[PDB]
Amino acid sequence: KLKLSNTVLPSESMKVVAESMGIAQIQEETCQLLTDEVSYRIKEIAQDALKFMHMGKRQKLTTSDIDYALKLSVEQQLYYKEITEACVGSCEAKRAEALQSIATDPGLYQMLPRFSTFISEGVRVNVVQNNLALLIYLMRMVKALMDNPTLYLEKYVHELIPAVMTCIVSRQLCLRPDVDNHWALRDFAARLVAQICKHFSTTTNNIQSRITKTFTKSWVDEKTPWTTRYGSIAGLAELGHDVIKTLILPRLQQEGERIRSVLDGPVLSNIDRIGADHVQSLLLKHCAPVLAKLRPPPDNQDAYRAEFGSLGPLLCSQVVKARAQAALQ
Amino acid sequence: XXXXXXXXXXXXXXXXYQVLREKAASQRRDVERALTRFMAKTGETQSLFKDD
Amino acid sequence: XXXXXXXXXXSVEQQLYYKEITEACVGSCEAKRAEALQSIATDPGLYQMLPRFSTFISEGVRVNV
Repeated sequence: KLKLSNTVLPSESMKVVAESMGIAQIQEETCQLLTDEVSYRIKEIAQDALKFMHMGKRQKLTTSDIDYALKLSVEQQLYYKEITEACVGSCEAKRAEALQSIATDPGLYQMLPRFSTFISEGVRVNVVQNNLALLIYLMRMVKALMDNPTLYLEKYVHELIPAVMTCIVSRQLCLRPDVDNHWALRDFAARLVAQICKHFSTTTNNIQSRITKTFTKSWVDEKTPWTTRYGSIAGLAELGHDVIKTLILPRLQQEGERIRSVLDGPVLSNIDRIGADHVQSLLLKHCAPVLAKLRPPPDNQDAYRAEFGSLGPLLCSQVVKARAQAALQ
Repeated sequence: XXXXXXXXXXXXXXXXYQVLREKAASQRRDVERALTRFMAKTGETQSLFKDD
Repeated sequence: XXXXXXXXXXSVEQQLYYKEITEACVGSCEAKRAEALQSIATDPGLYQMLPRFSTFISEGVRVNV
């Protein structure tokens, strides 16, 4: 890492210094070896004086040291700044006022691309961070974006839809208990999904097919956590009538048996237990009315036999409640 | 040509000069009044009439 | 990073063919009418002047209802 060559004085200048006294005609190698030997003595006396002044404890060498050694624009990002800061901070009136602001904006766009981009990446952050408050904040933000009758949201929707549906995913990585119902509150976000697609299946028709295949691959398989199954069921639930009539009806009974296996056996996966419990809540108190239309309302115990026991007769009881709600008009 | 040959679509000229800068300035006015309404209902507020 | 501008499913040629289809659907001359009818019923492989065609055909249905 270091190379210490011999500092050799040029022998011709040494011959000049020699012949200043007028000695003789001198060859080169003699003066070369003389410069070598004098350099060895100079560097040895230098090592001696450095040992002196590193025992004299100063990093400088004076004359006396070697003498003793000789004893040998702007408003765009302004608006963006304060509305993002109100979007993050929990000033609750300022929260709701920002939401009504976004809902009541004539001609707020061109902030929309940066807006949605923030929404997407903040979603990814709070997926990693699992802060449900920021999640419902972002969902209200999306709700407000939806409620402009000026915002042609179209071209940017492809950023929202991941940012929506990833919120219908995450790998149960919050704290448990109340978050389950907050998972239910994320189903509020699932409401947004239908409130997307009603305005945006206008495609070379892509959107509903996409989301429903996604929910399908979610809903069918095993190795599927209760966050995933729960939220997928929620999104299909918000899709509405014949989605449930056609799609949830078939493996209704099989996933009911999945929950029956979650029932009646082990105890201490109470995440999974109360998860499947308000799954049952989703199934019953969203899936009653389509059978209330289809299946005629005799034969409660037979409907339990026709729909794997457990939903009955609360299926039929909720069907009686729904017939009462229909006749209430 | 209606079956065999094809063409190319650019489809967005939109180059109407005075209309363009009308769009931009109107949008600037929008962002003005938007941030005004926001910090209007946000911070310490005093009015012109009573309770506006 | 501004992306390249889009291009529709159409060509300019076949969208003008589509405009001929539409204004023959308007068409007072019944020869132009029947020409349009045969052009609809026997252009297989068209498929791409599909839905946009049929979509605000249905929208025109609503508006003229």
